[PDB]
Amino acid sequence: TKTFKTLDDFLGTHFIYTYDNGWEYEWYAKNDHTVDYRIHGGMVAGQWVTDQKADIVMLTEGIYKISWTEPTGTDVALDFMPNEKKLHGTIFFPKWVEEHPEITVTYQNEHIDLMEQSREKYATYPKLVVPEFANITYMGDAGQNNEDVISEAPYKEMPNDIRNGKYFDQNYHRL
Amino acid sequence: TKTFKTLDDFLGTHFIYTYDNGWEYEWYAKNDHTVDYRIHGGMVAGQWVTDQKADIVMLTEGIYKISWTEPTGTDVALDFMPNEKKLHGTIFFPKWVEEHPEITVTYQNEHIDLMEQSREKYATYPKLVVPEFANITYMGDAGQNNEDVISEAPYKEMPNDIRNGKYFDQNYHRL
Ligand SMILES: [Ba+2]
Repeated sequence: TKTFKTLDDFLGTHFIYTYDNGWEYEWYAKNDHTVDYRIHGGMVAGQWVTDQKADIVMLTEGIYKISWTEPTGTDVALDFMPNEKKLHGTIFFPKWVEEHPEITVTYQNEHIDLMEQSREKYATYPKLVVPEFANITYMGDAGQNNEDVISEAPYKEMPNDIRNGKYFDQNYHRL
Repeated sequence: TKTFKTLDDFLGTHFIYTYDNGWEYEWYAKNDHTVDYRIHGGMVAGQWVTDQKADIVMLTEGIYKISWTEPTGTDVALDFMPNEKKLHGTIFFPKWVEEHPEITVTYQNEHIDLMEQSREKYATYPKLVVPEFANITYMGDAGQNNEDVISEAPYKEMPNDIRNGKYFDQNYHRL
């Protein structure tokens, strides 16, 4: 069990967590301004994204705040407390994502025009706001700018394969 | 100054702070699910709000996270480190607010319906995302559910008057 004290400690860490609502998420601190993520459960399970532009700060020793906005218009504020194996995340979903989540279940990078046309056309308000604590079930050192971490759609057994060490090689690349 | 350790230490605290971008803001933890705010600087300078429903948690000892969504559509995620006199805020502004913050420059409570029509009528995207650290320049024990704290429109010398003890009497009521 490693102690996180600095931003450098945090960057390059790969996480799997589960919100109190039972929603399982995956997330990767690729470099100081970039994140990859993959959704395994809940309303938007199936969604995954690479090269997401984000603000990443250390609030105070070992506590990290990540802020971004998505192609669908979803806003995300995550607070990592890895020394306590926990997170707090607030997700602000546009109305249309709650109504039609199926649209957004894709590799969003390959469907940006669809997301943006959908977010303009459909309802934004009222937002669905999900502020929840989470338990971290996996933490691995991927190194930074590792393009293999999140590079395929989720499948049901994936998080288990990751946690059992059946997914990545000695280079932290896909088996 | 005082150590903040629990949610009760935090609730009822009245704050003034200045973000790294120079925007001065005022904020009040009215109760465990409600905030009051008043804006002194930057984009929406002059806006003030009472009775904004918010999610308030303590992340870990003395660190507090406040999440809410506004009548204009703005999404907010605030992090308080009152023991270090530091804040980090991320404000996700709808595009039309950055376009015409003046509509929004008002006592929002008397203008909910205007804000709702405005947010549907005008452009949401792209969002202006403002993630910034802030120095806390004032903290006062207001007590919970004190409606005097934020009960008038900002004026130029107000944060100075508050800091220099010329705004409240000993009961934390307006002078
Ligand atoms: Ba590292």
